[PDB]
Amino acid sequence: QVQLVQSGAEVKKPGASVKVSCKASGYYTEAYYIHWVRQAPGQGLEWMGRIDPATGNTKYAPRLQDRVTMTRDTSTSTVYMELSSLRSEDTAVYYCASLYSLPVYWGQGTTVTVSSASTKGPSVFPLAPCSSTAALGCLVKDYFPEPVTVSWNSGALTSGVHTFPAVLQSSGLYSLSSVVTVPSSQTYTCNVDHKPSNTKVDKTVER
Amino acid sequence: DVVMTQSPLSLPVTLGQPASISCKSSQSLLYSDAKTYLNWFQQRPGQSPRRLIYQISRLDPGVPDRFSGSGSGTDFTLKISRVEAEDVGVYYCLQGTHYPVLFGQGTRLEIKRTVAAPSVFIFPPSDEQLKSGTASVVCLLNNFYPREAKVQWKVDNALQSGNSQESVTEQDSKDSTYSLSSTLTLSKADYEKHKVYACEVTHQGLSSPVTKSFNRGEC
Amino acid sequence: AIIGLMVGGVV
Repeated sequence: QVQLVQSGAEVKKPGASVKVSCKASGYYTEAYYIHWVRQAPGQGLEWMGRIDPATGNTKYAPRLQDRVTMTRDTSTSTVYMELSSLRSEDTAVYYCASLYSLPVYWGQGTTVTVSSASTKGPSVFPLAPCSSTAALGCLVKDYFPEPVTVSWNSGALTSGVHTFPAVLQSSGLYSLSSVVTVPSSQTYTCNVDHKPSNTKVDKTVER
Repeated sequence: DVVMTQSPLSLPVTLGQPASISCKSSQSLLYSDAKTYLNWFQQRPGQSPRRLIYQISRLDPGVPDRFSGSGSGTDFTLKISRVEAEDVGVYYCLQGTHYPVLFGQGTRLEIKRTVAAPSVFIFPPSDEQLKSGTASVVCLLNNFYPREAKVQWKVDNALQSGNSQESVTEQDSKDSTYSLSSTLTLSKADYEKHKVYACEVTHQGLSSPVTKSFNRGEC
Repeated sequence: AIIGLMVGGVV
């Protein structure tokens, strides 16, 4: 039985390089080929290549061969994957996995964001109608990087809540909205947390 | 290169019905043993991918009996005998016989319900946002099915393009609906030059476009 | 040693 542990979230600039690690542990870590797979936003799963930790021998997806390297460190049973010449379509979740074994052992995923933006906590604005079933909400604007987590009334309000996926603006900053459906039939506060900038906002919205 | 063709790309299934997904390779995946390395993977929303099946028909551990696999050589099928809401997601074949290893393009599986027209809501910009140079105006399309919808932004009857962006939820497990959010971004100076802001919504469940608006200044 | 080490592929 094997367990794979990957390196954390990375933010890199276009043209640069990123190196993600995968620490293996268990009995005979050298007998499992480690693969890398990625999932870009919306996109399908793409296989990037494998490394044999025994010998260090590698095979790459041909679309990426020129740009990616896979390396090993036998003393530390770690494997590494380096993706060079980053463009924005490389922003994605990257997994290492022993795809050939029963069962497959997965890393937990590492998120890579390709962007020139610097870290910025969000501004939160109210979404209220101008004047049976009403709707109100929060606009969580201009933050970077992902993720932001949103809740209402410290978690006590969950019914009729929709928190949307973030969109990436022309500015390189993300934005999302969270809405709730209430009856006209008191008080609603959206709680927004953005750990990369250690920002927390509690916004009360009226009507 | 060996080429994997998964079919169909999108698979809406009535709750409780069976479903099948087809994978075809350009060549056989039989290797020099009597073994055929065709695998089937699933990824549900917000989760890591998992393997469902290895060697055509063999279930991984943790996989319920509802999933079964079949085929040989170049032609493969993944069957789900009875679809539940926990089966919503994307399903991929993976060929492990010939360099390079290769995932199919994925089949998105969703639950099918009767057509439900969105409820539309429009939100002017907050006076707080306005105090800072930008105006974001937001349109909400709530609790609708199927997923396709079209939002058209108008400002004093000029159709807007290139200045909005939108986003859609994952399917709700309860009612099997989607919601959508669209934001129109203007500069404050532009926002302040115009009176009527509208979003016009088109959907399968609406006889006619539904339009919500507000007048800046009466707000 | 390891059972079912290569059931998902050979490449």
